Amino acid sequence: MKTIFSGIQPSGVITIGNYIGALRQFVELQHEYNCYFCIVDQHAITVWQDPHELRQNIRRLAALYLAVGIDPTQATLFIQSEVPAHAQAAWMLQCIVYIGELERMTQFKEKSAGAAAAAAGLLTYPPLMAADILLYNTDIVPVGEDQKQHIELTRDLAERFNKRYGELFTIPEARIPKVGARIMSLVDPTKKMSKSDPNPKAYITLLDDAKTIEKKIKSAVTDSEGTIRYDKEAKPGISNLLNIYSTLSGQSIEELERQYEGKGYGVFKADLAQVVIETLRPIQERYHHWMESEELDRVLDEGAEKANRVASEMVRKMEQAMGLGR
Amino acid sequence: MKTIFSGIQPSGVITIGNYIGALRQFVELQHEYNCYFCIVDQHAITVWQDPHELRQNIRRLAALYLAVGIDPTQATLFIQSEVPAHAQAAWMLQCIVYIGELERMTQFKEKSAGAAAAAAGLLTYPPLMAADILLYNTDIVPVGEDQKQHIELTRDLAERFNKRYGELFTIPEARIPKVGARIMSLVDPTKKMSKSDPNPKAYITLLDDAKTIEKKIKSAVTDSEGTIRYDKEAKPGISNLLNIYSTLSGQSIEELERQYEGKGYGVFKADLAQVVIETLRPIQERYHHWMESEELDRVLDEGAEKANRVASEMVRKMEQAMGLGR
Repeated sequence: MKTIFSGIQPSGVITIGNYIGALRQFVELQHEYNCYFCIVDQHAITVWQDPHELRQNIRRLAALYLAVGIDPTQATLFIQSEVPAHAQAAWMLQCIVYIGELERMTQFKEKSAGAAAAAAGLLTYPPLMAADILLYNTDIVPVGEDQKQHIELTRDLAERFNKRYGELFTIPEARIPKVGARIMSLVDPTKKMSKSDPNPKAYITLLDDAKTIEKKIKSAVTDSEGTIRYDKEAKPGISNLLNIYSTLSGQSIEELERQYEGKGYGVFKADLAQVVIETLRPIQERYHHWMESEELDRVLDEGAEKANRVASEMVRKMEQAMGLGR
Repeated sequence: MKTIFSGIQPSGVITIGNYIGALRQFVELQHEYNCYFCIVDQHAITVWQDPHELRQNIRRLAALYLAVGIDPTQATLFIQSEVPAHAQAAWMLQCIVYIGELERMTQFKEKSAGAAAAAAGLLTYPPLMAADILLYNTDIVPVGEDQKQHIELTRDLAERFNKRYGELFTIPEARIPKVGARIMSLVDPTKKMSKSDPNPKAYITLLDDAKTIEKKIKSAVTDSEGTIRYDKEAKPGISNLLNIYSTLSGQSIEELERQYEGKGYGVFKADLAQVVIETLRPIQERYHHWMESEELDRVLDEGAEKANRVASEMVRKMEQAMGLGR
């Protein structure tokens, strides 16, 4: 089967947009493809972090991913730093990547402009990221359009390493999510729903309680026409709301439009709020079940064990080519 | 006891100057201090390397170090890449070192000027080097004046990490070698004897055969006075030759001057050639004994095992502070 690698940034806050956009699709894909879910804690260490926080988010994220439906026996869920091969492979690749390729990275030139002095990690994470992917012969890397540029570099590195030392790495491919379900901001229909929006009213968290989901959905911006009709550009807000409703309820946008014929927004919002709360309630339950169960570490252990089992052998072949050790 | 860490670049070629300068002196220090001899193969990978070569020099260097007299039970001799903690610690430090501190490194600005595109490794090795040292709580780092600047950075990093996360690393100190001699080039009395001299006639290798040592010593530059008298600046060549003779034979420079009263350079060179060949013959023998002896890998194995035993525990405490993993 093909292999899919997905890095997860430890922040214990994944939006309903993430869940609708790719996360949920993964709960299904995990049976056909060979999924690798890696909680990249070494990448998260490139910016100031609170030791207690970071450590807490790693558990949350792993717990929340299991809660959403990731099967620890069907897929591999592990913490990056518990697999040393990542740091080892990261170093070797840093030796074949040119300084230019790094300083030209637009994700680099972005944060390297607004500061006096940044961690060298903000300029050297590409080689590490490339390693995360290449270490598992991954074929598909589900990424956003803002990261495509990153997959490009990791592709180049692989190919360059293959020609110089012989075919070993699998040139990965960046596959984008099923198109349409791009959930927009609840306060800015044009802007996308981001976990890092300055306004918490712009997104809904898988952990948001009923009261908040109701408060946030009730504030969702709409328009002045007052009719539940889908239309990207004139009725941005309502269309976004209709999208969220449709994908979480199963009913098409046609059925929903009809179902809310003479209906106003008051009742639409009210109903949408329930379908969201009803979808997250189970997830939230399972989440706490995992958070306070020691079976969590058991899963993370066996995960790091399966990831390492592969990564190690890959790093060993790398060292072989490079000519390190014996 | 105090701990001394020393990195060894794999190049299977250590000059008679290195042997006289420090190598022969570690063989003694290894009993009082706690010596760590690390064959930095990951550092050697920052420049183009031949897989077969690099792998061969790692064995040679380890074998040649044992031959000189390093006691594998009194000291720790290991290959860097066989201790993963080095790559792991290297990454964490890269996150606390500023880009400026790296780009300002004069050993960086040197090789970053004469090329179109250099490996990012040539700019990111400092954090790795700092890790090599800091991982063993080393107290003294025997380095040349050209590397002092490097020990400075690793000192800063340690202190910075200690304040931010709590006392953990031991601020190392760069101690300069005993020597007091300084073996100069056989072709340029003013220049120092370097393993990387463009002229192989400028140095003598611990592996140079009798025929070569005789050919190289017979070409050693002298002067026109034709009298064996020590004098730094007027008689540079002969003084250098007298120094090499004295330290390898045990006789003072006074005794040698006297011993070669009316004697010309012909016989001086002839005698110096024997004392050198007689000193290297045993070393070379023991070297081959180790090279083809499988007891070599046995030593490198137990070495990596003792280095890892320490490094691991150190990296674990690092991760603790940083907040990585569990």
